[PDB]
Amino acid sequence: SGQADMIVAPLTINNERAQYIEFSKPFKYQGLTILVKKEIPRSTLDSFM
Amino acid sequence: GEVVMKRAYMAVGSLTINEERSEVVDFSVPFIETGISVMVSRSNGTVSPSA
Ligand SMILES: N[C@@H](CCC(=O)O)C(=O)O
Repeated sequence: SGQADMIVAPLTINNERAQYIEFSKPFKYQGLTILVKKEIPRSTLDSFM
Repeated sequence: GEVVMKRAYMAVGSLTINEERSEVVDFSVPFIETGISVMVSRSNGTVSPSA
């Protein structure tokens, strides 16, 4: 819409996106991964029983 | 050099994008990431005392 002349941000190069705007050569080569919560081992006082 | 001299349209292969080539030939989007890496044989593992 002309509000911004550039997008200096983590914009992934998509097929649908690239149809309308013109990207550049990537800075970071990366994909998608899953972030989970590390399983904290909780211990009680009667764990030996 | 065979795209520079108009001998062909595209050069499909293991060509890496870099500034020197991209100033003389048009490169498409990288369809696979590569770069520079060092390959060596594995070292001899040492078991730390107090294990
Ligand atoms: N793939 C490289 C050659 C191999 C290398 O990295 O030395 C190129 O297209 O120029």
